[PDB]
Amino acid sequence: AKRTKKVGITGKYGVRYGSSLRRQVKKLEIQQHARYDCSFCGKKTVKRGAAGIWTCSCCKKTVAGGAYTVSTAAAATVRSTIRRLREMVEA
Amino acid sequence: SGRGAPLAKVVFRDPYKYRLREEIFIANEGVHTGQFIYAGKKASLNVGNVLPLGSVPEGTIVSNVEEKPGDRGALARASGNYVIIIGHNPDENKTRVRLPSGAKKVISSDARGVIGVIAGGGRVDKPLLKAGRAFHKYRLKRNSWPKTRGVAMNPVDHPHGGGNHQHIGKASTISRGAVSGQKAGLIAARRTGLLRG
Amino acid sequence: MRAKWRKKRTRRLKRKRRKVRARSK
Amino acid sequence: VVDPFTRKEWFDIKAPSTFENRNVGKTLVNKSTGLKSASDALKGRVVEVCLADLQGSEDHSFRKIKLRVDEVQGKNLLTNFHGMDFTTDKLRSMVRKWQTLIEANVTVKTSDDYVLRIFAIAFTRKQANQVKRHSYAQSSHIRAIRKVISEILTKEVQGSTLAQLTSKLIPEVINKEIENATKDIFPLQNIHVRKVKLLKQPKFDVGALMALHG
Amino acid sequence: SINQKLALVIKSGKYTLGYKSTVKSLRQGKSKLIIIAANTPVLRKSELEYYAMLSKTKVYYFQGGNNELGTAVGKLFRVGVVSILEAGDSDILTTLA
Amino acid sequence: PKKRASNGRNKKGRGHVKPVRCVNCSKSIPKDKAIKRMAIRNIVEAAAVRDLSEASVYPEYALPKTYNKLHYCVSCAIHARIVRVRSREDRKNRAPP
Amino acid sequence: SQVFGVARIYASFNDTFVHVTDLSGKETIARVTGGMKVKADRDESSPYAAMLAAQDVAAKCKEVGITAVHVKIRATGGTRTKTPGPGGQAALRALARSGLRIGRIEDVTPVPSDSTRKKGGRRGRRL
RNA sequence: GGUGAAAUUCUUGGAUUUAUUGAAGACUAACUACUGCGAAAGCAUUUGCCAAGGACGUUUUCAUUAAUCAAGAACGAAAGUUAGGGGAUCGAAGAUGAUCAGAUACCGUCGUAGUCUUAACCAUAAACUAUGCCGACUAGGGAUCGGGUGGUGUUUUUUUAAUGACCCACUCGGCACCUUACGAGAAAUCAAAGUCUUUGGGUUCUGGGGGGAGUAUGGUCGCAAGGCUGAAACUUAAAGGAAUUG
Ligand SMILES: [Mg+2]
Ligand SMILES: [Mg+2]
Ligand SMILES: [Mg+2]
Ligand SMILES: [Mg+2]
Ligand SMILES: [Mg+2]
Ligand SMILES: [Mg+2]
Ligand SMILES: [Mg+2]
Ligand SMILES: [Mg+2]
Ligand SMILES: [Mg+2]
Ligand SMILES: [Mg+2]
Ligand SMILES: [Mg+2]
Ligand SMILES: [Mg+2]
Ligand SMILES: [Mg+2]
Ligand SMILES: [Mg+2]
Ligand SMILES: [Mg+2]
Ligand SMILES: [Mg+2]
Ligand SMILES: [Mg+2]
Ligand SMILES: [Mg+2]
Ligand SMILES: [Mg+2]
Ligand SMILES: [Mg+2]
Ligand SMILES: [Mg+2]
Ligand SMILES: [Mg+2]
Ligand SMILES: [Mg+2]
Ligand SMILES: [Mg+2]
Ligand SMILES: [Mg+2]
Ligand SMILES: [Mg+2]
Ligand SMILES: [Mg+2]
Ligand SMILES: [Mg+2]
Ligand SMILES: [Mg+2]
Ligand SMILES: [Mg+2]
Ligand SMILES: [Mg+2]
Ligand SMILES: [Mg+2]
Ligand SMILES: [Mg+2]
Ligand SMILES: [Mg+2]
Ligand SMILES: [Mg+2]
Ligand SMILES: [Mg+2]
Ligand SMILES: [Mg+2]
Ligand SMILES: [Mg+2]
Ligand SMILES: [Mg+2]
Ligand SMILES: [Mg+2]
Ligand SMILES: [Zn+2]
Ligand SMILES: [Zn+2]
Repeated sequence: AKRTKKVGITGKYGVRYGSSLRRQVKKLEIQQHARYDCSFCGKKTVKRGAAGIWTCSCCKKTVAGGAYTVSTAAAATVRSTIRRLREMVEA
Repeated sequence: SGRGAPLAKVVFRDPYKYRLREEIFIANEGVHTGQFIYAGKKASLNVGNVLPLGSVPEGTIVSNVEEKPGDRGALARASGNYVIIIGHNPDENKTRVRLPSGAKKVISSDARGVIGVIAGGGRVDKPLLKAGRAFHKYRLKRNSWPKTRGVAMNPVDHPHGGGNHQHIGKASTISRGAVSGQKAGLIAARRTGLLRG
Repeated sequence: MRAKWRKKRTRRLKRKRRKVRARSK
Repeated sequence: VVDPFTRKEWFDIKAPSTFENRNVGKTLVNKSTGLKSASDALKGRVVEVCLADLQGSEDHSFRKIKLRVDEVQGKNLLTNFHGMDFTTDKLRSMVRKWQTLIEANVTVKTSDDYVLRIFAIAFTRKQANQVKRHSYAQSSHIRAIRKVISEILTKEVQGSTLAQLTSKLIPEVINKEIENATKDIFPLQNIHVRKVKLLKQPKFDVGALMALHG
Repeated sequence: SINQKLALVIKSGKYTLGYKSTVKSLRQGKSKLIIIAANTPVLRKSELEYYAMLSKTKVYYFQGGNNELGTAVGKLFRVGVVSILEAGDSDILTTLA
Repeated sequence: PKKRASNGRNKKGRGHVKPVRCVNCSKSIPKDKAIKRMAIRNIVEAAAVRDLSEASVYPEYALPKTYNKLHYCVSCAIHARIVRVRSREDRKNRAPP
Repeated sequence: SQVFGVARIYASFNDTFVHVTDLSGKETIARVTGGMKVKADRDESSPYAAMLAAQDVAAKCKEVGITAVHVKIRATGGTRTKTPGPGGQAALRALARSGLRIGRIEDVTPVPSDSTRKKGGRRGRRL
């Protein structure tokens, strides 16, 4: 069966700390426990180590990345902006 | 331990002797174990690379950047922080930069920085949920937790101490030219109360 | 009696009825 | 209170050889005083001039051209190409209603390493025997018309040096060559290279400049 | 077309996929053309590139990664490399650049 | 009662058009409803040209027009000379002058 | 044989600007604006103010050696008016009948391929 | 600077203006129309990939598989909600300068949220053609978008071709328009709002005087704001629609 309506992983916390805070960490606990696809071997085997340390199971490359997900929106953009700039010193 | 960002152990061959000197960097978001890192004036513009500021175009996003040249990294080292380069002055080469706090600043164009953004961004977006979570936070940092409000002490212990109610008593914004024992509260504050910005 | 505002008032002053029937528990 | 003009000096400007009328006018700069190198206060400036003045004829009475001050050989300013544009009247007069505008651009690099963006304009025209009032394109013709235009615009740069491009622009040669590529797709009237913008320049090579002095 | 010149190949012809089969496909010289995914490592790429020069077998690099090439040949698994043995009635052998 | 068959103004077959801003008023108005008029004029008023005729170098210099397209909201357009109230039967006419 | 500067007027409402410069633009020569020839605080835009402005402008243009001028008239533009102020005509005419040689005029008022929101609210500036 | 006119503000540390550059985020001008597309909400810079769609064509194919629909579902402008990004501009609140008898309004300068965006909600607008969908039929006329057909037809002149563009003629389909009613209507008007007291082609939803009231209550959805469903006591002789004359 569906075990619960909404609490999901934050069932461990039970009734404590206030629902909105619980909802705030549920979001990041799903992100940080997720299996991310590997940018090198193409396998869904990247899982967080400590915060910011993402490492693939088999191919064992480790990527420095977000604290709770593997690529923050800010760093994705930064990679854009530098490319746009690099593509110009290249010209 | 005690640092939000992760560290990159990076190895270089020694130019003047046959050995390896390994360097301990702060990891920028995107660099991976086995990546090649390039360091120096002519090094190319990709995340991971350390370049002098005058050699990066206006708009570049960099971290662990020196205040003086050769200091090996002062500005923008904590998780998710970076500095934008805003401009140059090749006469007595200087480079203007905006810091994490929004301060602009000019530094010697030979000051080195590393392309990209410090990894671990977003750390402070998760409610700590529990005293203990923050117990172990300062466990690995320093004996600064927990904090008892001065208003809950006796007047022997704190400018805020004492009284038959818990209250500060004089104003809580303290002159900058105060003295040790008197600077508790909002030192040299210039406004106060809830912001509109 | 602009309807838009005879109706803002109708809500302003009906959540008030809701929020006061819960005091009476 | 000091009349800052008496501390200022005149320098006459000579244009590139690629233009008929080379001596244009004069400009102004404070004189070279202690550590003040008016030479450096001069180079880097830019001025735009109607092609009517560079080539005398008024059939390019639209088409301003910018020119920038490189090395100065003493009191004469030898300048180099910087960019051309259609005056806004000429531009705003071609965009008559009841007809389709077509535009395209492509950023190319020249024989001498010059990266730059070049803009083409074109308006569908009615065929002579037409009775309907509007003569619109059809978006597939527009895509097709767009495709061929970028190919010739790209082919002419890098199939020409920058100075050669000046040589091949004043005659409006590529307008015909674009007219000779889109004729089979749709009529078109006001074909023009509307703008040219210089995005980057290579190392100085003062030799190229002095090739444009006589 | 562009990508489905591989849909031709699986029907009208013979192929093999995976690395250690496309060295057996290549030491035996009996491979007419191989396709390499984008994310297969560089050391791997230069090994298949060297077998290319020795077998006079020319090589194509692919837009997607090994996850994408698998679905490109209608397989449901990743595939870093694929070897074409017969076009047979395909369109791919001649028509490439 | 419905005053115009165009409802407000001239949009049949889409549902939503997009807003422009009156040049005098700044008010939002759908493009199909705005009141449009071209200010095609020379950069010189009445006279002032043959007071400039011999003032100019360049024997052969044409006269550049200054182009600008103007959009009015309904209220401004009425309050200026731009449009005027018309009779009932006169509102069906699309003759400009 | 004659020499050249460039005009650059700004025909705003509430004011009109007339100041000429090297064909470069960098080094300029005397600015004089419509609010220097009036002090009523309002009619700085007026045509009369523009005439006295150009007349005091061209005199300084003679004192240094500007034979002639190309002109670049300009409304406020941006997202604001695109239609040039009333003291634009007056200053330009007050410049030919003032004795400088001219030719090659353009409207350089800035217009967007358009973009960025306009001031006023969607109900417009209602009075 | 701004305005009817002012003032708030900025400015000899040079503002405004100029010229040379640079960044950031939103927008997609002119072309842009009684033109296109989409179930509707809505969609306008280039290109690339990804699936999709109507119309047209058809001596292809299955053969009644279909119309409309309680229950149940998808989508659903703007604002609003929660979290991250983003935050140039405009700007509910707010702050201010005016105006004013007052003026926390209109006007002026700021300006928070918001405006953009990802991940979740919300489910409503004069969400309008205030006109359900399917089918059939009944007037006159000229344009236009798509696709097709026809011609020793104009240019493409590449020699003539052949395409594209155009021209003329047909046609299917679509956005609309003009005239007119022969019919309709309280009228404004209507080519459907016609083919109705000469009243029946099929079907779904909704209304039954005005208030009270989209209130109370129950249920349900929502984090909330709120949405969906929804009375009664009570009160009233008119409210209302279209047009006419002043
Ligand atoms: Mg405490
Ligand atoms: Mg105590
Ligand atoms: Mg004490
Ligand atoms: Mg004290
Ligand atoms: Mg106390
Ligand atoms: Mg207390
Ligand atoms: Mg207290
Ligand atoms: Mg094997
Ligand atoms: Mg009315
Ligand atoms: Mg439609
Ligand atoms: Mg709508
Ligand atoms: Mg215009
Ligand atoms: Mg003023
Ligand atoms: Mg009024
Ligand atoms: Mg200045
Ligand atoms: Mg942008
Ligand atoms: Mg269209
Ligand atoms: Mg556009
Ligand atoms: Mg239902
Ligand atoms: Mg919405
Ligand atoms: Mg919304
Ligand atoms: Mg936010
Ligand atoms: Mg903002
Ligand atoms: Mg503002
Ligand atoms: Mg207010
Ligand atoms: Mg206001
Ligand atoms: Mg929001
Ligand atoms: Mg819903
Ligand atoms: Mg409704
Ligand atoms: Mg309705
Ligand atoms: Mg009906
Ligand atoms: Mg029907
Ligand atoms: Mg008919
Ligand atoms: Mg047709
Ligand atoms: Mg035909
Ligand atoms: Mg034919
Ligand atoms: Mg009733
Ligand atoms: Mg209820
Ligand atoms: Mg009575
Ligand atoms: Mg009535
Ligand atoms: Zn891996
Ligand atoms: Zn208006």
